[PDB]
Amino acid sequence: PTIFEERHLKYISQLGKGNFGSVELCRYDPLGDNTGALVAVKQLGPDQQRDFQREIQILKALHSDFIVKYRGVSYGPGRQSLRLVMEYLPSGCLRDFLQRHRARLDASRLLLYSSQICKGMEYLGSRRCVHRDLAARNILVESEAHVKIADFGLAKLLPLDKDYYVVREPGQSPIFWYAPESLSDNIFSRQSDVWSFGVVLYELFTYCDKSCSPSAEFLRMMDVPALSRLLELLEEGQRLPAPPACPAEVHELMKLCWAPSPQDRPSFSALGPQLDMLWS
Ligand SMILES: *CCC(=O)Nc1cccc(-c2ncnc3[nH]ccc23)c1
Repeated sequence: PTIFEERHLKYISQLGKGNFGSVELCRYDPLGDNTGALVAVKQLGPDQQRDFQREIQILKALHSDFIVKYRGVSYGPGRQSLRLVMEYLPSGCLRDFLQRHRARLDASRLLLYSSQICKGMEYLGSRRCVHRDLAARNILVESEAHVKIADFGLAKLLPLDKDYYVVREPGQSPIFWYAPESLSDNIFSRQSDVWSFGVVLYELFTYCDKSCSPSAEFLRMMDVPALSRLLELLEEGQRLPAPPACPAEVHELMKLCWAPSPQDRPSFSALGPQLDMLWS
């Protein structure tokens, strides 16, 4: 079941490109008659090949309604799985779903999305997994009221005696989703995933509008390099403003996810009942 034959994997479209690899829309068509199920296939480098096998084993060990379903692999020279096969969600990434259907998604609908992302993250933390690229662009839409965490290319497992990990090479994702410890020291933990969540929370309560986006807004508040400016601003006490018509209660939780000390930050298991008291 988990061994999908590449010959039966028929190319449809490019789903995306991010963090060295690419995701393609394929049809797993063993009958060769265009009736088979659609699946999302990821493919990629020496440390890149160790990082693909890392992504595969992590996702394969993840079993949640709020994490993209792993379907299996399409093997190659090894021991070395040529490609990773995931479930396909035709609604796609939450960022463009938000933009496409905003006139229809209200506060209640956004809190349910928040609480679902939250339980997914609480689960990932339980597996000792730190996502490191939690953004609305990396959240998928299963149905109108069901979202899932995706893109585990930069995900890492935490050692049993360690609750944080330091990355050698700099960040390549948009800088605005990182915590001040990730920016200044490349330190990552479930606490740096919590900072990122409050940014996802900001994203939901803007419907990912490009004009007031995390990138567009720092651009206004900001010779000094653009990374050191955000470091300067965040350490001083500056934060993204309350999104247009955002409830005062949702915004306060955003600023707590944005506590400057990472130990002070609320956990995901702590975030959930608070998002669940605001209903849906
Ligand atoms: C909306 C922009 C974006 O990031 N789209 C994106 C990139 C890569 C893959 C997907 C994708 N779409 C649908 N089902 C998927 N399953 C796994 C990954 C999927 C979307």
